[PDB]
Parts: sequence; structure tokens; C-alpha cells
Amino acid sequence: GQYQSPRIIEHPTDLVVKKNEPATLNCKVEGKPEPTIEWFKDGEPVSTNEKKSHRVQFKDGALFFYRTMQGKKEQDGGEYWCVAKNRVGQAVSRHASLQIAVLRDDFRVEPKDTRVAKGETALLECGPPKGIPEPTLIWIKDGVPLDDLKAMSFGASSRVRIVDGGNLLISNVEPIDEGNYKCIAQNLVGTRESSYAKLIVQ
Repeated sequence: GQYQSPRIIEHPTDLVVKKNEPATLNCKVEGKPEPTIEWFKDGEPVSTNEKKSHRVQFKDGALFFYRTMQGKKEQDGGEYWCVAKNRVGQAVSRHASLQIAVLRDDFRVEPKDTRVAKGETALLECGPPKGIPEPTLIWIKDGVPLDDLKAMSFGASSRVRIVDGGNLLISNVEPIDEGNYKCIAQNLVGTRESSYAKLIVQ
């Protein structure tokens, strides 16, 4: 007849996007009279369609971010859900989680050319830039990735080893441990390459 309590046809589904990309969370619903929708993020209500927020709420109930944010000012990553209400009751949507990937382009430390005394210890420096998901570091020597040599190397692995989440340690240097070194941080966003550095032996 008339009246039909708020029903949620499509709940918002988890989403992953990179800082500054657009993002959408759906909330299709139906109810007679036509219910009104409201969004919440981690227990608090989200203000949408105001001169102040960068969030928009479509007539279909979807929450829309034209330029997702994840900095000091605004933090869009969180747990989200909607609530449809009309005069014959209400309905809550299952929760969805929005996460914003990020990868600063500014290493904390970058390796600098180093000349070392044979058989003696050498420390290349690499402080990957912060990022989330946590980025991963790998070292490169003259074009090819470090691990790809360790692959073919016999002898002490404990030697050439990464440490302190970045720094490459090289105990007992050999005329083979000489060359160009570069580190690379990487995550969902993209990759970050430090500048190269020449380690000269003897």
C-alpha cells in the first residue's frame, strides 16, 4: 500500500585507492516514503555537500570523494557505513573500509659515494621514504637487483646484508663488492629510487 521500512539493496564495499584519487562508497536503498541517507565514519557522522567538506552525497545515496585526502589536515581512510531512515523505521548498512595508499618521494637518507679499504667493512645508506602500505626496500648493483646475485653467490650470505630497515652492510669487502649501488622503495602507489653511489674497493 504505502509505507515500507528502509531496505538496503547494496551496501558499501571495501575500497583501496591512492592519495588524491577519487573514491566512491555505495548505499542503494528503498523505502516508502523515500528514506533519507546519512553517512558515518568510525562512529561519527560525515558532513557531505557543504562548502566545508570535500565529500559529496549523490542522490542515489553514494558517498563521493573527488579528491581523496590522507594528510595532516584531512584523513579520509576509515570505517564507513550509511543509515536509511523514513517514518516507518530505519536500516543500517554493513560496514566498509576505505584505505588510502601513499608513498612520499623523499628518502630519509640516500647512499653517497663511498671508497672503502679492502677486507674492511662498508655501510651504504638508505632511509626509504615513509609510506602506507609499508613500502619495501631492495638494493641494486650496476643494473641488476642485489638478491639476483646473492642467488648465484656461494659463500657467506651473512656478509652483504640489509639492516636498520634500509642500510646495506658489507663486511669483508672484495674487488667484486665494488660498483654502483642504488636502493628502491616500493608499495601500491609506485616506486622510489635513491640516486646511485659508487663503492670503490682498495
